[PDB]
Amino acid sequence: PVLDLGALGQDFAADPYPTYARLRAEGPAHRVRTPEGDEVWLVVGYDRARAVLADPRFSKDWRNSTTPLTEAEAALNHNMLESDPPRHTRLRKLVAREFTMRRVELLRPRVQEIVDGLVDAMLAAPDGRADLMESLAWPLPITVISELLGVPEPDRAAFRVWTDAFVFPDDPAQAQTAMAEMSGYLSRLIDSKRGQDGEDLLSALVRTSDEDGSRLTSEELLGMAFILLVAGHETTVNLIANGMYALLSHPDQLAALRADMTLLDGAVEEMLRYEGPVESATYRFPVEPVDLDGTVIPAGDTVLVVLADAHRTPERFPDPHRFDIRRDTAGHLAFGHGIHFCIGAPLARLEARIAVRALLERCPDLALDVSPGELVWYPNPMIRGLKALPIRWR
Ligand code: HEM
Ligand SMILES: C[As](C)(=O)[O-]
Repeated sequence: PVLDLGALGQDFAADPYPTYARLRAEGPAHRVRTPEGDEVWLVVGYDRARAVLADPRFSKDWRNSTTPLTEAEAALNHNMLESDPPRHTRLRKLVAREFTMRRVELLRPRVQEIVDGLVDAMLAAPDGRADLMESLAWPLPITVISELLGVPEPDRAAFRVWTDAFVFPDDPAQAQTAMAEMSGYLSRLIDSKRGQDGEDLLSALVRTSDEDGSRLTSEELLGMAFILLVAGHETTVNLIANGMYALLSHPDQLAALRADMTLLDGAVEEMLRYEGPVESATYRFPVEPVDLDGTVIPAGDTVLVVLADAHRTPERFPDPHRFDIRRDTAGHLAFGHGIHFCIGAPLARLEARIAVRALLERCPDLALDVSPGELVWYPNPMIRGLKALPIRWR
């Protein structure tokens, strides 16, 4: 049959893992209906999930999908995430050097500065309470990626409104309106860099496209700007929030990290394994019918790799539901796997490591200001993210 995820209510949004684990027990592939009404396939189980992410039979070119793209969706579709070789190879080569570890390490001073200033403005609240989402989890990633690509400061507020319509559309028409508004603005921002001799990443991409349209088309230029700004911000925002929630709702681990701050990098890794921002990888389409343990997914269907279930598979991560910052986290799929492995992983780790360190080093007696049952999770089956994260200190 077809399992409707919308009928499971907020209980699925708050804790989807028992539902995924129930499906993994009976097989790897399952037809489900998303809470928004889409019939997709769910791929569960760590071994199957890791394999499907790197399987060329599961394509990312929407030309291989039977699902139609709206005009607004198609306008931002020409990006590396929604591509197979050789288009994916060509597009990622354009910006790969900008996101290496050695190049991202050069941003560490500025990242620390952005974090230090946001922590200051948070600690200036008189009642000693704040929403960590609004005060640090959102401002930090959007500021870093905006300075890298050259988005003016007055333009960054509308990006939260737009991605708020992506992750949680009050009505599907609002997400479409946000996509057209973003597509129009990005085209205006691209045009504004032309001939201005800017040295930001978008200015370099505009010049690259103007010099040789075959290396980077104007649609691919728009798509590149789109994917770099959206895929960077949203996931990093939720990683900071999901991870601080994990530390504050597991006080023994917070104390262990406070005792030995060399476990910081391992704690962030387990943050990604325990409550990674990506619940399911982006849409994949089989170019031919694929047989998964007697279950045959037809060509062109929408396949969702449930990364969250892969991280709760006990044969790969023993005691999966335990948040252990000393755990062996090697081989998690939080950043994906294969040719589409997150190009922003070094930058995201740098942002998360500095943010978590600054919060703990500056604010002892930091605490969650609500009960874990009071937190609200977004009903998006693709995103594991909170509406807010109330905290208090001193
Ligand atoms: C919390 C941190 C992050 C997480 C968990 C994350 C997660 C992911 C995942 C799972 C994928 C592969 C999706 C798929 O296979 O369906 C991906 C791809 C991608 N991510 Fe991220 N990401 C993060 C940070 C970033 C940042 C900061 C940037 C931008 C600077 C970024 C840009 C991209 C791009 C461009 C791709 C497409 C790569 C390609 O197709 O080769 N990500 N990310
Ligand atoms: C800074 As603009 C894209 O509104 O010209």
